[PDB]
Amino acid sequence: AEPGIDKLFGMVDSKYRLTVVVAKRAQQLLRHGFKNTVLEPEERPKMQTLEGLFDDPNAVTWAMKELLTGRLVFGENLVPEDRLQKEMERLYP
Amino acid sequence: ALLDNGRRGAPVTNPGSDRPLRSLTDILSGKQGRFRQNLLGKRVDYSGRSVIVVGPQLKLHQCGLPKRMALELFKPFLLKKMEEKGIAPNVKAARRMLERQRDIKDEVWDALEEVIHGKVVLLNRAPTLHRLGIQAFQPVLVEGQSIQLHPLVCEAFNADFDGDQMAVHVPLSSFAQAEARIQMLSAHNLLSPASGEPLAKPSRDIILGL
Amino acid sequence: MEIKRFGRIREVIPLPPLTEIQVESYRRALQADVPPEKRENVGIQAAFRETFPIEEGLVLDFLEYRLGEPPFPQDECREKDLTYQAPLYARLQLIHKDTGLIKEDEVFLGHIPLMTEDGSFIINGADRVIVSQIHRSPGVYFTPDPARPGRYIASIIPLPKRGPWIDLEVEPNGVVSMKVNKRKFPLVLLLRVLGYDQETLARELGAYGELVQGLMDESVFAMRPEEALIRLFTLLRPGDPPKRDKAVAYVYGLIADPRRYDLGEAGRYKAEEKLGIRLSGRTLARFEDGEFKDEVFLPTLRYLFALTAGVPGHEVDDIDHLGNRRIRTVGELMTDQFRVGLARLARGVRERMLMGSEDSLTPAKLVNSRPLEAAIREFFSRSQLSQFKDETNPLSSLRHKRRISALGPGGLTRERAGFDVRDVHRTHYGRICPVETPEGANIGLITSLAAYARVDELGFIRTPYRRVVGGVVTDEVVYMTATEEDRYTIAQANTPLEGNRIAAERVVARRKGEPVIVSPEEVEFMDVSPKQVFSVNTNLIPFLEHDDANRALMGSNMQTQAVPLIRAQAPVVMTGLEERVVRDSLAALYAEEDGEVAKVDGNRIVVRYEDGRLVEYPLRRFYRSNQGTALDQRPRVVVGQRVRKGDLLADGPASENGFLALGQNVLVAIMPFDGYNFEDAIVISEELLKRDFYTSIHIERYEIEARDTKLGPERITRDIPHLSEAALRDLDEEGVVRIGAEVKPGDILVGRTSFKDVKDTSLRVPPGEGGIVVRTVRLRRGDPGVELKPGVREVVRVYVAQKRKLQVGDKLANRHGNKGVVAKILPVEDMPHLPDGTPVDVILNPLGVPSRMNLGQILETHLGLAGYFLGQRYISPIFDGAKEPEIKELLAQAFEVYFGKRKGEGFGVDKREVEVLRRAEKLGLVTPGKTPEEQLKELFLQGKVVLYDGRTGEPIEGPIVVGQMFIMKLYHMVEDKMHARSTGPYSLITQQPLGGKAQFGGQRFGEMEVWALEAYGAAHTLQEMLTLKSDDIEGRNAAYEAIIKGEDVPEPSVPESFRVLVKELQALALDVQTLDEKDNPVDIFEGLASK
Amino acid sequence: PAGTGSDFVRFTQVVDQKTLKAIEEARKE
Amino acid sequence: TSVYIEDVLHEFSTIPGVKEDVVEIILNLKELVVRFLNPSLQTVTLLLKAEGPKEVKARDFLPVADVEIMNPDLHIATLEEGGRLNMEVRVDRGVGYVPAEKHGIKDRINAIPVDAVFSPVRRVAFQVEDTRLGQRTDLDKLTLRIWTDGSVTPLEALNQAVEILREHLTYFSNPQAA
Amino acid sequence: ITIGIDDAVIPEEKKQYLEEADRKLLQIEQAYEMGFLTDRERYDQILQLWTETTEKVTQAVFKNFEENYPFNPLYVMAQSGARGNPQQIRQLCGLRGLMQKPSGETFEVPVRSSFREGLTVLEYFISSHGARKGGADTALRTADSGYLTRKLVDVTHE
Amino acid sequence: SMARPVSIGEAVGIVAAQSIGEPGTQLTMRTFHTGGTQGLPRVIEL
DNA sequence: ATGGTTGGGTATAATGGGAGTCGTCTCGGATGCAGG
DNA sequence: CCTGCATCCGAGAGCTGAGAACCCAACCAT
Ligand SMILES: Nc1nc2c(ncn2[C@@H]2O[C@H](COP(=O)(O)OP(=O)(O)OP(=O)(O)OP(=O)(O)OC[C@H]3O[C@@H](n4cnc5c(N)ncnc54)[C@H](O)[C@@H]3O)[C@@H](O)[C@H]2O)c(=O)[nH]1
Ligand SMILES: Nc1ccn([C@@H]2O[C@H](COP(=O)(O)CP(=O)(O)OP(=O)(O)O)[C@@H](O)[C@H]2O)c(=O)n1
Ligand SMILES: [Mg+2]
Ligand SMILES: [Mg+2]
Ligand SMILES: [Mg+2]
Repeated sequence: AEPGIDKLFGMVDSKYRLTVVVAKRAQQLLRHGFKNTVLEPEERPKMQTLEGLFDDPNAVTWAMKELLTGRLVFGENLVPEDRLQKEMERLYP
Repeated sequence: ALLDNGRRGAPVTNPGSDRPLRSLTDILSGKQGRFRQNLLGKRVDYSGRSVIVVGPQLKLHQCGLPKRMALELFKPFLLKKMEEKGIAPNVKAARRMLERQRDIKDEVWDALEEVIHGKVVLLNRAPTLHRLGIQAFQPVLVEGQSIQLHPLVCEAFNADFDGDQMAVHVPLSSFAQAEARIQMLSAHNLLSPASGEPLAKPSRDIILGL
Repeated sequence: MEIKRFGRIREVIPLPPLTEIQVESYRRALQADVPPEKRENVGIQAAFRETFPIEEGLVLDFLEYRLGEPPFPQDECREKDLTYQAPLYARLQLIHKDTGLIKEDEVFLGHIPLMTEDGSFIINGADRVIVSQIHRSPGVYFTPDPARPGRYIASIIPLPKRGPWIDLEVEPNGVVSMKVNKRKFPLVLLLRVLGYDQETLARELGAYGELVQGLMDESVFAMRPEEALIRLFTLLRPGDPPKRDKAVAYVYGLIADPRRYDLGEAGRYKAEEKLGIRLSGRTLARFEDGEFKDEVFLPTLRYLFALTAGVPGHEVDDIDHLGNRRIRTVGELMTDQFRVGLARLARGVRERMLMGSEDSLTPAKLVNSRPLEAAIREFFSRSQLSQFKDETNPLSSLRHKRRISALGPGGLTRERAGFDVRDVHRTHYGRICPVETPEGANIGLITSLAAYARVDELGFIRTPYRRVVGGVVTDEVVYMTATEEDRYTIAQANTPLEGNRIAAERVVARRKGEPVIVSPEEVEFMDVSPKQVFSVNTNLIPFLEHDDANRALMGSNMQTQAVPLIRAQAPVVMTGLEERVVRDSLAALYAEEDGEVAKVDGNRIVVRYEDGRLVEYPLRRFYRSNQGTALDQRPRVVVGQRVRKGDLLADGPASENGFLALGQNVLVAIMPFDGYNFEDAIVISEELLKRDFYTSIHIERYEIEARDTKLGPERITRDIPHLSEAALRDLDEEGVVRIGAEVKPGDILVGRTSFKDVKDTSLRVPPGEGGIVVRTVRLRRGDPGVELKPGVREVVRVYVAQKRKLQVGDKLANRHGNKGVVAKILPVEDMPHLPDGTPVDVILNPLGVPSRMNLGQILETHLGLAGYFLGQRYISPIFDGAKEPEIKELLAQAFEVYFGKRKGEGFGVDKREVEVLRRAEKLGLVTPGKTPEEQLKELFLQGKVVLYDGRTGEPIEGPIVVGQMFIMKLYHMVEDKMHARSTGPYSLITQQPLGGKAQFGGQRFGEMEVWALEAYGAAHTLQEMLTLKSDDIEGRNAAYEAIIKGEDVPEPSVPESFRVLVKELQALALDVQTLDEKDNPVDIFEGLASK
Repeated sequence: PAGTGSDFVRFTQVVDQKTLKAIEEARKE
Repeated sequence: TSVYIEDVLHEFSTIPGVKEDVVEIILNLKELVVRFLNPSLQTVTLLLKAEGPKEVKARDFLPVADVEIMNPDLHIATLEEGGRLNMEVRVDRGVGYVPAEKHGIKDRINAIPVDAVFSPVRRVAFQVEDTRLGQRTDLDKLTLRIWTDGSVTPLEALNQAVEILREHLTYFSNPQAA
Repeated sequence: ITIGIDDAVIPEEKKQYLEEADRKLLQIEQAYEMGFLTDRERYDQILQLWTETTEKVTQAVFKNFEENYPFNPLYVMAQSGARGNPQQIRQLCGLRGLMQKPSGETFEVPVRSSFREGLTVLEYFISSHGARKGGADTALRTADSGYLTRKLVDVTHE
Repeated sequence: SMARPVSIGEAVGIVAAQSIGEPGTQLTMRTFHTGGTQGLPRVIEL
């Protein structure tokens, strides 16, 4: 099972809401090249190859771990989408 | 006859045959018609099928996937990964390399292992009687040509190992992967939606030993 | 190895030729070698005698026919894609009615396909089999009325497409009404046409009471038979003018014309026996002197009335009784098609006769033969009874030739067949196998002829019985139908005998299918053998009496799918039928007479017979069967060897010294193993692969064509642009790959260039295929016997072979219905082994036994252990063979060998053996108070040995069943099934991915998969499946580009199938329009369809 | 209109703490 | 490990004048037991030339230095009058079971790779028996039974097995932190 | 865990249970040969006698397994729920019992042999009717059940 | 399937249809053993 | 300027066709017939 | 006039894999 799946299921009123939040966070992470993450380098998901440890390329794992950290806010009508997108570009080129 | 062939009297047939001509209504309706054959169900890309064998060493969330099957299923991601590395100068060269079996090298398998990291695939056995006839699994690349299935999901699939075959599908986007990993993962579906009783539970040899 | 055989029943007669149902039937239909003066009136001779004479004056009369020699041999027909056939010639005479001018001519009517020696046909270069069809026999039947109890319905049924079914029923008002062509009308008018008065009916039917009073009608009777004829015609054909001659012709053709109405010979016999009358012909009524006379109508009315009155000696008819159901063989079906073609030929001949100068008319000019070829060719290429021959192994072909089908033209339909016609009838005993049938929608509709059964000349299956008189069983054998069988008390074949007298006061017998116990005096007949109850395939399962019928069905079916192996062995335990099976399949080679072997080669044997005549037999080597298996014959004699008549010379495929060899004998242990044999999976040793066990040879054929195009011809050549020599290495100077080259997916087989100034259209190895190129064939235009399609200049075929070893995912099975895929191949050091160091080869899970109830495999394993240690093989006939005490005695001898071997070398009992014996003492398997050797012998007599674990060296805590088992490899191999696709070809109209592995197609995500995705709430995955992966053209293009560039896949659009639906709804004059939130139109066609 | 396609859940937004505050700092102006 | 036969292009063919086809000949050749007298020697090529009519056995191979055939009576082929057999058989050192599709060894163009079963040991058993010594009881007596093919004696195989086990036991001597 | 032919233990009481039955049958025949019984009642009493005898044989088989061989492989499989039910175990050990004609009515004589003892040809042919009928049942009812499922989906999908 | 209150948005109609249909496909009057208004027809009638 | 394609004409007399299909079973609505 | 009662017609019947007149003359197209 996914780690902390019970916690994630208990953090939302509907499991489909959790799926939507995870997918949207993963899209945000993919767009900005993992520069907008709330994880500090020691918590970054790692992947093992012959060359060595690198960052985990899967964005869904990153989004799920970030949701476990609890530093993300989700809800209805928090911020207008256009302003969010413009700010995301401005902070992360 | 043009609108509805074979309604009143003898249907119109082509000379030298007794097969009735297929009118517009014949196209529209029936089990073979447009609605049921092309709209409520379709043939899809990024899919395969193979014989299944028992996977006793697998974990509940894992399935054994053949190497060549994974190569064909994840080909675009693989092309991107090999272009990013130094395996091929550009995507066309990578495709040309992958189109000839003897032109495949060692590092492309490592690139493939990089590609599928964390991703899941969908396994389906016909007939899909309930929703647990499709389940999501993390693929472990194996040698050979047979899909390896966990013993504890066979009862949900109603699968045995006397010649059964299964189909494999690859969800593409972040939304589809999140849905498969959160909602359709095998380790997240342990109780029956019909009765609430456990459906992934010891059976056959496990019960016998315990 | 010494062969020991069990059983006490002695068989008086041998099995009949197993393919005679085809060979004899076609020989009788053709009558090729019979001089024309002594030809009987059956077969195509009957068709000629029935179609002719042609009268319309000029007359055309048939004299005789002959069949020429085939233009090409069988091998040439197979190679050049021709039909193995013989030319047909007919000698005809054109006669003037008055002048008497005789014009005699031999006419070429075309070609008739020829049945080979084994009973198959070569149609367009492919081997085909015609499957026999079971149907309701023609005749007169009486059935209960379902709506009204106490009432009965009479039916007259002719041959298929040879007349209408006619129904007779006593209506509630008492008026008897006959239905023909869906028209109820009183029978009294037809009785009047037949020439029956009030007095005649009263005398012939007076006894039966009020039914005749209710039948009576003076208005019809007062009329003359001519007026009755016209009234009948205008009742049957409302609107048509009531001309006297037109009505005469119509009624004559309906029931009285031999060219239209035809009760068969079987129908005539059935009518005569049921009605107790003698029929003059095969039709319902006779036409002489411009008048109709009855033949069947009055007897059927008498039987119907007597049945309704309850007169003794008249019964109802069972529709599924095998005396009421008959078999049409290949000859009869071919003759029917020939008759249809001859009818077309005669119709054309009459058309041409009624035209043209009568002086310039000759026999040759009148006959246009084309419809005859049309009928025969359509039968032999398109009929569902004409099937692509199954030749995975010789037993497959032998099974296919003995199949009986209820489907086909003029048969039942798969989806609407009820339980009644699919049930094992009591009359199937000894005629149709109750076990071998296909599972699925075809259960009960396709069956198999029993081993001893023979189809008679009328089409009824007969089975043999021994005559017993005064309680003494004789050697006289009588072949009887179900109707004849119903009249006697028949004893079981296993009735104990002393000499040939029945030595038992109580005899188990059958009376009309009911089991009974009778005294020996009451016995009339005895069964010949238990073998006669089951088919050939079911007769190859030893210990069948210990198997449940369902798993026996599975094993009998799966014996057909076994693949020939390069090291095939005959079973350790046989039923005694393998030699006959291999002999009757014509797969091996036998000596025609006593002689001496002169030359032995891998492809040739020269034998010198006593008459000084040298005979050379070529050996068929590495020939691709229809299913891709390689069939070769291997010599089994040396130069100078003395051969008697019938002695084996060369083994065929799946044969070992003249015995059927479908698999291998392996050492098996029945125990669970680490979950690797979970749910019917099988664990094997690598040592099997080390000695090339379960290794098969398979051949694949690839075809390419170079043809003519309007933009320029295609050319097969080596000169191809834009490829390096690394891809051009193996092709020879003609552009075709050289023999012996190893080919892998992506390699070129035949190079071809097509005009665009040329582009590559070469033939390459498909993914997952390849092997060694073993054959190449080039066919060009103009070579003798070649008939290419127009526009095609040349064709190239390449035959590539692979040697397949056993691998994970391959299917194995035994003869008792146990099947499973190999799930794990273990190294030899990990397999469980005997105390002497011998490892087992196969580990089977015991959990498959208790619910399947096939205990025959356990007994086979015990006898195999006995044979393994005694070094011998066994013959165990079904229902008469080895029993438990005999197996215990054999196991006692085997244990003495198996333990004296260890005792002579100076070894006692192992410590692990002692601990296992103590545990088994707890289990109650051995008796306390005995020495370890006594307890080991005790365990051995139960088929169990002490087994050691290869991983640890410690014993398995309990004794384990170990022994030899015969296991076959099935053609379902993972190599042929593994398939995957990312993107590929799409369909023309729906723009959806194609289907099938050969087309590089994709898997179907059907309705129920969509239901499962909906039940999961995975909206986005389902939308991806519906649009981005199937038929959203711009969507799938953008998705592929985004993945190739590293972005995420875009949003989907409307699938093309919905646009197709909208366009097709517009074609039906329906305005389907998509609207936005304000009910304003939204254009999903982007403006490409707006003026 | 079920699961993640339901109107009850499919309009959910997600944002970190850093971006959320400065969007208010823009509104606070 | 490899076989080359004259005027033979692949393994699925026949040779005129020879009773057995190539597949059966290779099956027969897989039973050949060859002993290398020199430990440094890695590969050898045995030459066979025969003309019918005769029974070609393993003894008909041309002699090679430091190479012995342990089963000269092994039947290879049967030749009639007019048949000829010309073979070059490459034999290698190795370990384990290596299929032909893995190594794919070809000397010439028309050579046929052969599945190699390198293990010279045919069968191994061991027996544990009751023994004692003075006052101690329930002691073990071990007996190893080894059947080989003659290329390697049972004692040599036992010594190599002991050496392998000792070398593998050596590996537990370098702890590393995780 | 393994399965041998001796693991299908046949209880002794079965023989007794058969012989006693062969007693009662005679009585029934007598009660019909003298006139105190009609045809339907005789058929029904024979069927009831045989079904009760089959039940007794099943009870004896499982009682023997529980008392003498608690670790017997078939018994362990049936008790643990791994594989098998009492009816199949009885068919392996005690007796198959009554069989049905294709019309749906029972035969008068039962199959008194188990699968370990081996059936006779007549008994095998008698059981073939039920085997074929079950196969046809599966083949022609699975379609009706799938049709019902489709109807339910099209009525509740919203 | 989760032993907790159902989440808003669950397609319970499809789940109900599958739950009713699945046992009928196999276990209702699977392999029948020939040994010594009912079943599916009654359910379809209802 | 050539083939390829299209339109027109034939004169003893002729005057209403022909294959086919009969082994499903239920269920629901539309409907004509019987009674009162 | 109403009603009920046989009668007739139409629409269903699981999923996946694979498999036969001839001739003559004018006329547009390229
Ligand atoms: N959903 C589904 N699953 C099935 C089905 N039937 C079997 N399974 C699974 O497969 C395992 C092994 O079953 P089997 O041991 O029976 O093996 P098989 O592959 O079915 O092959 P066959 O023994 O039939 O050999 P054949 O030469 O007759 O095959 C050629 C002929 O078979 C028939 N046929 C072959 N292939 C299929 C197929 N894919 N689908 C349907 N009909 C098939 C067909 O009529 C064809 O024309 C079982 O346990 C189940 O999981 C089925 O109907 N549906
Ligand atoms: N037409 C079909 C035939 C089969 N199947 C599927 O195949 C399985 C095994 O049927 P099967 O007959 O192969 C064996 P099973 O009944 O499990 O075996 P046993 O009692 O002898 O041990 C069924 O449970 C269905 O899921 C199908 O969907 N459509
Ligand atoms: Mg199965
Ligand atoms: Mg099963
Ligand atoms: Mg099947």
